Amino acid sequence: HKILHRLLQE
Amino acid sequence: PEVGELIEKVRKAHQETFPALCQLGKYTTNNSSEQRVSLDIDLWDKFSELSTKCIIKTVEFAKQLPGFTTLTIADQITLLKAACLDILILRICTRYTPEQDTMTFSDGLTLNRTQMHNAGFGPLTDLVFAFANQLLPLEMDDAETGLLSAICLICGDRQDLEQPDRVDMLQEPLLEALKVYVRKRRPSRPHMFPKMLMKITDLRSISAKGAERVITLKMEIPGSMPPLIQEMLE
Ligand SMILES: CC1(C)CCC(C)(C)c2cc(C(=O)Nc3ccc(C(=O)O)cc3)ccc21
Repeated sequence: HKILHRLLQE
Repeated sequence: PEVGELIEKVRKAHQETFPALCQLGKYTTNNSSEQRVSLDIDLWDKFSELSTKCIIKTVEFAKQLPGFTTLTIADQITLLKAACLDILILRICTRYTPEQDTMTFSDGLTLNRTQMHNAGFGPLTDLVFAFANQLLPLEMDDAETGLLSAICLICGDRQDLEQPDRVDMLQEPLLEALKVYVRKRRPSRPHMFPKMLMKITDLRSISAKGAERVITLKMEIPGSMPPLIQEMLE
C-alpha cells in the first residue's frame, strides 16, 4: 500500500 | 463542552475536504448524454480521475479525526479500504439535484442518471440515486455529513482489524456527538437520529454491490484501474 502509506505520513 | 469540540473538529475536517454544491461552477458534457451504454470511455476516464482525487481528500479527512492516526498503521489502512466506497458514494449523493436528476463532482462536472450509469455505475445507478433521493430530505449539514462519514470509517466490525475493540471505543464518542447535535438542531424531530444511522446500513449494502461492480468493470475498462483505486479496492 505504497501510495496510501505515503498519504498517511505526509 | 468536550462534545462541542469533537463536533467542531469533525465539521471542520469534512468542510475543509469537501466543496459544497453551491460553491461549485457546474458544467456538463455531451458524452452519451441520452443513450444508455455499457461503458462510455471518456466518461470513465473523467470519473476514475475524480475518484482518485476524492480518495486523496478522504485520507486527508480521516487524518483530521481525533484518535485516527493513533491506531496502528495496518488498522488505518484496513479502515480506509473498507469505508472507501461508502464515503465516496455519500459524497457524490450529497451533490444531487432532483430537478435535472444529476450529481455534481468536486470539480463541477455534473452528470445525469444516464451518464452516471455510462461512467461506471451500471447496475449500481438506481440504488445510488434512490439513496440520494432519501438522503436529501434529511437536510443534513457539514457537521452531520462529517459525523456520518466518521462513523462509517471508524467501525470495529471490519474484517482483519488488529485492534477492533479500540476502534469500537473510538467510534463511541462520534455516535454520542451526533445524537446530541441532531436533537439540538431538530428538537421537534427525535426520529431523525436513527433515520440518519440507517443511511450507514443502506451505504454498506450499496458498497457491497459496489465491490461486485469493481469486479465487472475491470473486465470492461481498456487497461487497469488507477494505482490508488487498486490500493483501496483490490
Ligand atoms: C464502484 C465503482 C463504480 C468502481 C470504482 C470506482 C470508480 C471507485 C467508484 C467510485 C464511486 C464514487 O462515488 N466516486 C466519486 C468520485 C468523485 C467524487 C467527488 O468529486 O466528490 C465523489 C465520488 C462510486 C462507484 C465506483
